[PDB]
Formats: sequence, structure tokens, C-alpha cells
Amino acid sequence: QGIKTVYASCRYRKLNEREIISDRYTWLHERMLEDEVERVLLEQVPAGGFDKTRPGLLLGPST
Amino acid sequence: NAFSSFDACRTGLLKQQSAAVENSLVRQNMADVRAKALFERRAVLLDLVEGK
Repeated sequence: QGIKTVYASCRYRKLNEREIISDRYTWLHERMLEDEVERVLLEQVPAGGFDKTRPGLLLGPST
Repeated sequence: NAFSSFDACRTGLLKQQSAAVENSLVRQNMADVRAKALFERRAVLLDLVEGK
């Protein structure tokens, strides 16, 4: 049991390392996909950007 | 076929908002005009009031 426990400790250490790095690579993958989506979205912004002073849609009178 | 229904519901909501704004504006203006007229009526009745 002591031999098995030593071997298991080594294996679990390596596995923890691999699991951490795997989760962080998955995180980075998702963030890179988000960045790609944002990069495509920024092409749809009109020239000169948005008029942040006014409302985009004016949906009624102001008398 | 789905985007048509979506756009329809969308424009319906927009029309609802516009109509709501218009009706609220009209009601507000009517109420304010009525209040002003009542105020002038009160003014003349206070000019006519009598006693001490």
C-alpha cells in the first residue's frame, strides 16, 4: 500500500498539473473565439462610430 | 419564415411605444390645460369672494 500510495501521489501531482493547464487552454480557446467574434462585429460599426449623444431609435414625438 | 414573424412582433412593439408616447403626451397636455383653466376660475372667484 505504501508503494501504491507513492506512485499514486506522483500520478496525481502530474494529473493536477495537466488538468490545470487543460482548463486554462480551454479558457483561452473560448476567449480567442470571443475575440474573433468581436473583431468581426467591429466591422459592422459605421464610419465615425456611434452617435452616443442621441438615441439610436427615436420612437415618439417630443412636443 | 421565422424572421418575418420576429420582425413583425418587433415593429409591433415599436408601434406600441410610439402610440404610448403620443397618448401620454396628449393626456398630459389636456390635464395641464384643464388645471390652468381651473386656476384662472379660482382666481376670478377669489377676486369675487366677500367676507373677512
